[PDB]
Amino acid sequence: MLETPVTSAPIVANYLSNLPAYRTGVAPNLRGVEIGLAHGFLLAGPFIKLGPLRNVPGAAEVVGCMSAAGLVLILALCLSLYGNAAFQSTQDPLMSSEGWAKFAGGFTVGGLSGVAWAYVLTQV
Amino acid sequence: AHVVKIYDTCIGCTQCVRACPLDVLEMVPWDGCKAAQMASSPRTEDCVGCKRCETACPTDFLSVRVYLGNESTRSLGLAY
Amino acid sequence: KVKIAVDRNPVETNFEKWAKPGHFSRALAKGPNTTTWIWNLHADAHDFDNHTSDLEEISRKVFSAHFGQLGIILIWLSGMYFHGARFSNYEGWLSDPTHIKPSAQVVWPIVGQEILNGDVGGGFQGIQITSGFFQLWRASGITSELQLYSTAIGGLVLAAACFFAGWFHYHKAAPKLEWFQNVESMLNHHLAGLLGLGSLAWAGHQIHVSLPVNKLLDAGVDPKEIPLPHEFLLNQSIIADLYPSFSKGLAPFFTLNWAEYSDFLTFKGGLNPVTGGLWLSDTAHHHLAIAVLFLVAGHQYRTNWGIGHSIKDILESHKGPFTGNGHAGLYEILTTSWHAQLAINLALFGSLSIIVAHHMYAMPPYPYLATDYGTQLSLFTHHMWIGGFCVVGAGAHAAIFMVRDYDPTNNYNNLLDRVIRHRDAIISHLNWVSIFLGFHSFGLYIHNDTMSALGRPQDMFSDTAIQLQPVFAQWIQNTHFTAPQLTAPNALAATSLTWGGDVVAVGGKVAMMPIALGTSDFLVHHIHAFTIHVTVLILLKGVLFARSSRLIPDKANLGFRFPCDGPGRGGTCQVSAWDHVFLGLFWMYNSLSIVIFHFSWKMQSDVWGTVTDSGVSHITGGNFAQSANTINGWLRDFLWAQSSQVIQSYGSALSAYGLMFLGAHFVWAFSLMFLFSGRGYWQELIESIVWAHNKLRVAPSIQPRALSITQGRAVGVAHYLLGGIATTWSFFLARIIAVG
Amino acid sequence: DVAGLTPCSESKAYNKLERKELKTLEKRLKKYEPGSAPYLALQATKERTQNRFKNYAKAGLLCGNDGLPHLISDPGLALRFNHAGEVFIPTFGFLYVAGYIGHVGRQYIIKSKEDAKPTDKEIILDVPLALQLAFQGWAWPLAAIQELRNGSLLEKDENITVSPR
Amino acid sequence: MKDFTTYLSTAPVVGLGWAIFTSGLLIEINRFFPDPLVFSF
Amino acid sequence: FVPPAWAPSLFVPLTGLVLPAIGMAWAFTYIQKEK
Amino acid sequence: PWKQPELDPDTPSPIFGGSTGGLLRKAQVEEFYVTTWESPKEQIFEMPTGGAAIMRKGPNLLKFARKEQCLALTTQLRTKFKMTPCFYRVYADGKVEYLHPKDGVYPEKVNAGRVGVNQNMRSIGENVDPIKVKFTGSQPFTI
Amino acid sequence: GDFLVHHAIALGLHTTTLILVKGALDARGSKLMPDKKDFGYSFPCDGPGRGGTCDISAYDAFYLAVFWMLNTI
Ligand code: CLA
Ligand code: CLA
Ligand code: CLA
Ligand code: CLA
Ligand SMILES: CC1=C(/C=C/C(C)=C/C=C/C(C)=C\C=C\C=C(C)\C=C\C=C(C)\C=C\C2=C(C)CCCC2(C)C)C(C)(C)CCC1
Ligand SMILES: CC1=C(C/C=C(\C)CCC[C@H](C)CCC[C@H](C)CCCC(C)C)C(=O)c2ccccc2C1=O
Ligand code: SF4
Repeated sequence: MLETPVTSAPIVANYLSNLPAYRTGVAPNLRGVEIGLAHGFLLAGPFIKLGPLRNVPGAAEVVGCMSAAGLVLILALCLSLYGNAAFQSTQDPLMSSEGWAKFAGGFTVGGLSGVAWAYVLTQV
Repeated sequence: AHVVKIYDTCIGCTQCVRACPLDVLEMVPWDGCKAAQMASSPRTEDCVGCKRCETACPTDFLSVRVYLGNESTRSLGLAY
Repeated sequence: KVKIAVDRNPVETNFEKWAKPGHFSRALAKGPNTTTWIWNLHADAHDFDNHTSDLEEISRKVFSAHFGQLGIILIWLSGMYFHGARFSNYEGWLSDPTHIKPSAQVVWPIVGQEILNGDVGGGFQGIQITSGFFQLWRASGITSELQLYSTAIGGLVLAAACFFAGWFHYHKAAPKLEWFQNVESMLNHHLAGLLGLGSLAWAGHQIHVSLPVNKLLDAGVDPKEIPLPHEFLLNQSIIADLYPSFSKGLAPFFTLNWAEYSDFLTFKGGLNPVTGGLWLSDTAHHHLAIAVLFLVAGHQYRTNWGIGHSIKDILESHKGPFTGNGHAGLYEILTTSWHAQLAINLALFGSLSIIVAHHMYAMPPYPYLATDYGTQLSLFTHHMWIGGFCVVGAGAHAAIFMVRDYDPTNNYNNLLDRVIRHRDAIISHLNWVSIFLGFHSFGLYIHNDTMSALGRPQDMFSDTAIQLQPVFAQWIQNTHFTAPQLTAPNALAATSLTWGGDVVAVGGKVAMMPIALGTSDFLVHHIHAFTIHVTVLILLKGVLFARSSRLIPDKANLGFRFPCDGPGRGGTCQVSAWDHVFLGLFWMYNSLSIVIFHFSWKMQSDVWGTVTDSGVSHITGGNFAQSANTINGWLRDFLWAQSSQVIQSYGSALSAYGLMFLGAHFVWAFSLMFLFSGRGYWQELIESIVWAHNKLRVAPSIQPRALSITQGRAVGVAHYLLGGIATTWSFFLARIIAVG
Repeated sequence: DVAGLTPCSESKAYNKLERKELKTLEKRLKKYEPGSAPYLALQATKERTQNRFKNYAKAGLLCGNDGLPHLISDPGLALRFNHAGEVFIPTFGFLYVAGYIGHVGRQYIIKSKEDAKPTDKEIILDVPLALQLAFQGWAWPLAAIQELRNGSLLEKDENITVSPR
Repeated sequence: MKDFTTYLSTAPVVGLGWAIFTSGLLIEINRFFPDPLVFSF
Repeated sequence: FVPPAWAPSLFVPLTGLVLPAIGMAWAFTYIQKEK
Repeated sequence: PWKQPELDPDTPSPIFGGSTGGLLRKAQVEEFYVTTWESPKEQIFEMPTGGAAIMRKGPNLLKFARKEQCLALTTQLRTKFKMTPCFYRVYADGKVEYLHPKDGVYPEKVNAGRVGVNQNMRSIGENVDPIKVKFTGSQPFTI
Repeated sequence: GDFLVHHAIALGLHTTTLILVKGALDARGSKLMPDKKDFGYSFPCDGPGRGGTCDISAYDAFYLAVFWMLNTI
């Protein structure tokens, strides 16, 4: 109820409007793909930096990439669990059960694609 | 929700209803007391079990008793 | 407009109310029937807001109580001076301050406690004092015990005068409410007279008395052969020989040629190499400048002569567009509510005490103060704890003001109303900040401990593996080391030795030296910030949710100090603002305990020690760079490596520290039964004891009852704080006296 | 020579402990001139230590393997080895004093209840009455057993406040 | 006088008087009988 | 009889990662199971 | 009272800014409570969900998420200004329930029209032991 | 020293016994709560009324006796 200049800013409003979570202009698969790509690309960062094999060149990036892929898979499993255990009962298709399942599938597809993209960028 | 039970030792002093912060008790006509009033709980589903009515009871032991159990959204005092 | 308003004899000095214990409140006026009355007698004694609804009587009681506390303080100071006059070796300490320990408390040989009178040196036996009173008296020019005797007698006389003044200003001539409400006159007189005039008087004492005595003491002459301060005051030849500018005789002051005063009003920032303290000329010019600034500031507010500033006009004028009524109703709040002023005074007093502790360990403003490691450690810890207690009492009395003296009519769209209106966002953001700080500090410590126990020293957050150096603190240290070089060219050296430079030592013991900052220092500083943030969150949640909340909408009607609202809504135990302060007291204790542990370890490892030809050999050998990064390092290299002096102190003069350590452990453990448990168990136990005494017909007329839940929480937190404080006190003092 | 222990006078560790204490007291004493108050204080401490060590010996006290005296608590065994003055006589004396306290408190509780507002007398003590009961408690066991005999010491279970079952 | 006497007749004041009396008695006994342990006449 | 040498390399990650993960998944579905 | 009043959503809210402890998502998922009163003049009162507001000269309507907040506001208005307000409960589907003045005379009175329910006609302490009522689902105080 | 620590053990055992038998004997009723049988074995309190009634169930007596047992062992 308490409106604030930062919450009601038009720049903030249009920045949150075109986000994949609040766009409401596409299938949940595309939003999940974008979410997985972005979050996997950022999550690969701390893993290629400070892992136990960070002193060993070459293998550090590979180990961090598989750790990021495992974290992405764990997040996808928790997303699927939340979708199955949250929307099991009675206009946005994301809030639906199978819509959230498709969102989770897009999320894991985007996560592995972003992990592979981060591996390519670190190799180059 | 919780269970509010009122016994015949009540003197109809209306202190429990004034101490109630959720409007659970009420005063009904009676003949077993000098004040001709008896406490009732027609809205026990809204009681949270705060035991504020028991503090205001002037009689020895308690003429009104609150027993907790089977908490709900109204009984847990949740605004969410 | 501003004038003295005094009623003549409103209260008669009669002992008829001393016979009745419960008289200030109508609840206790009926007499006692249970034992919880007695505690209620000792709990609502100073609750003057509950005794009467009249602000004038409350203000008169506050004035009288302040006079009584000043009388008590002056009695304590006079007793300290008397103990220094008679049962002390101050004259022996003046001959050789680097070899005779300061002692001012002597015990009576009764049951074997005469072993506590240790060999402090100078042919004296007593307890090694850590108050630093010897260094304060040396900084004040006190030489003989006659001056200490005169100071003690004057302190007793002024204490009696203040005690009679309290009696007079309450019973005989009681000021009215309009007299107390003149905040502009109070501020002007306090800035100009209480602070500025006292600063000028102390500056004049330093110029005319303390500086020549300190200069002659640093010259190495006999203190008995030092001329008396009145000889410096009257005869100008000695003061001209010691300082040629005194030969002018007040000429440069009234001719604006103040540079001629540069010989005895210096700017040589740093430590005196002769004594390891601050330069007395620097302190003289400092107190003179402070006096000038405060006399300037004391002519700011308008009282009776047209010119000046109006506090209400200033507060109402400072209103922005993002705040609505900016500082609108605060003038009426602070002129009618004693508790808001109490919160402000306690917060600023505690913060200033913390500042005093930090800037006193940094610059020792006393001759032969830094050499006495125990005095510096005790003073830092004492001011630290007093500041913490004051800043938690600030939150307590702010919550009391929120419950009692808050009026929604005067606060519609002002700043207090908007703070209440977004208190949930405030508490949520503070909770997130506290959680993030605790994670990225304590989890870092746990990470270091795990990777140490897993045999991965390269995976640790240490000074050798992962360099999380404090680049901002190091940059500030480097900039302040170059402060006399470019930005303050009139200073002879740096303002303190902590920024950098060389090592100043007195008598073979290091007085001050540069302090290096590493990853462990960053970790403990962020830990301290986290603990302060959590305590701030607790006290702010107590203050802002004191009136109402989503859980309890009518918390204001329940009062400030209530135990609970029953087990309803899942349970409302410890929901009051008083319980919030009771919870935050432990967090303040934990924060300040970690702070003083960091101070003691850091100054024992990287500051204190001895100075030989090879270099500076510290007390602990500088293990803080390699041991402070893990919890096990504090467990072993700080708590187990030290505290061996406390446990081996038996049979020596330090054995009282070990006994006090054991008693403090006992009180800390005994507090937990009041912190845990409840009231019904002890009530039924008391019922069984009542049956036992009724069998023998020895049941008291006053019915024994268990302590109240609020009372039990208060007893638990008080015994817990006392036990922890005395444990740290005994451990610190024994360790710093035996090896220091 | 009970419990496999030796008397303090016959023991060697007792004399060794006394010698060590005298040695450290003399080491503390040697740092002060004889014409100083700490010298007289340490001399008085040494004299008190010597007097205490002499009084602990030749008094029946015995120590085992450490020179620290031991106390025998069983009556009869302490009676036939002159160890009754260790704990047996002090426990009787403490029982006498504790009965004095209990009798004085009982007399003040009973004697301040037959008046209006007994809690006022409980909170503001009748000092002459308290002193009179203080000086009248020298025969506490006689009055206690007499109150037991006449039944006024104990209350019946009908007038006693009792918790529900 | 009688009001001050009743103030002195209050429980903390008489407890304080008992405290000084008992403490002084025990301290003087310990001083004039230095460190006894066993009752030996 | 004697387990192979790779048994600590397989059973420990199974009962430390996989088995607790499937247990928490089953428990989470059981907690939020609605009619 | 004689006739149960019907709430009006078009009644003006009291003059107030933004509240942080206001209605949460439960207001659009579960029931929420609405308090109405009749102010003869404009004055400043203190809400239980935040700071202070100003009521309008006329009907005044406020919304809360808890019945305890509604009764706290009701008793504050009755003790401070003798306002006699009344609050309804509105569910997610729009069902309106009359809550505080069930007979319109407030529960402090009697009105000789309320039937006392949940009243045990035996004295407290005369209830049977829990061993007497075992494996039956009936509590000793529920008989 | 063995004698003193044995008496400490006796103190711990007797105190834990005191707490546990006070919880068991006053389980179904007491003067502060005559109807303690109707509230079950593990109930929090009766509220702040009658001076305060927290930790009045026999479960709370057991939970304090756990602390005392831990100290004794
Ligand atoms: C420049 C004049 C002056 C001075 C020096 C003071 C000094 C003081 N005031 Mg005061 N005040 C003044 C004017 C002054 N006041 C005016 C004009 C008003 C009315 C608007 C007040 C209203 C006021 C209140 C309401 C309170 C004080 C209090 C205090 C004390 C603060 C505690 C402290 O710092 O301890 C410093 C202590 C010392 C330095 C020890 C020596 C103290 C000596 C005896 C005081 C001498 C100064 C005195 C004002 C001279 C006039 C009195 C004369 C008739 C004998 C302090 C003694 C507090 C208090 O009650 O404390 C008792 C308090 O609550 N002041
Ligand atoms: C509060 C602080 C303070 C005090 C008390 C003093 C006091 C003194 N200083 Mg110092 N001084 C100070 C601050 C202070 N100064 C500061 C800040 C500086 C700046 C660097 C100096 C720099 C300085 C220098 C360089 C020298 C002094 C000197 C002096 C003396 C000369 C006094 C004088 O002529 O002043 C003016 C004094 C008066 C006008 C007297 C006041 C009026 C009297 C009291 C009226 C009495 C009337 C009364 C009713 C009648 C008597 C009553 C009786 C019959 C019962 C004096 C002892 C000089 C010195 O020691 O040589 C003697 C000297 O060389 N001082
Ligand atoms: C500037 C100083 C100052 C002043 C003037 C006040 C004034 C007041 N406070 Mg505040 N307070 C302060 C500082 C101050 N406080 C600080 C620093 C804290 C934090 C510790 C608090 C915490 C606090 C709370 C939590 C409460 C108050 C309350 C009160 C009121 C009554 C106090 C009372 O009756 O106590 C009477 C005196 C006592 C109860 C004695 C206390 C003794 C303590 C517990 C133990 C002392 C230990 C001692 C150091 C060592 C003993 C060892 C032993 C072996 C002898 C009064 C308005 C109360 C109130 O109702 O406010 C309106 C209240 O609830 N204050
Ligand atoms: C050492 C014991 C301990 C710990 C860990 C905590 C932890 C916490 N308390 Mg505290 N508290 C304690 C004792 C402790 N408390 C005591 C004794 C009291 C009584 C005075 C309180 C009183 C108290 C109050 C009054 C408040 C807290 C708050 C908090 C929270 C602050 C979060 C934070 O900054 O750190 C983050 C948490 C940690 C660093 C925990 C350390 C454990 C590791 C490092 C985390 C990861 C573990 C592991 C890797 C994951 C395992 C996964 C799986 C196997 C389980 C957090 C939950 C505040 C709150 O609610 O939040 C702001 C608050 O208001 N507590
Ligand atoms: C010899 C001896 C011993 C032993 C002992 C014994 C064995 C005992 C027993 C005992 C017993 C077995 C007892 C019983 C009892 C019972 C009862 C039942 C009681 C009662 C009591 C009473 C009742 C009291 C009272 C009182 C009071 C408290 C107060 C007032 C006074 C009077 C006294 C009255 C020993 C070795 C240890 C030590 C040494 C010595
Ligand atoms: C133990 C305990 C009690 C019982 C404690 C009581 C009744 C207080 C007892 C105080 C005593 C009477 C103080 C005086 C003790 C001595 C008799 C005085 C000193 C004697 C020597 C000088 C000889 C509570 O009432 C309680 C309430 C709420 C939370 C926790 C607890 C709690 O833990
Ligand atoms: S009585 Fe005790 S346990 Fe019960 S709500 Fe109050 S504080 Fe909590």
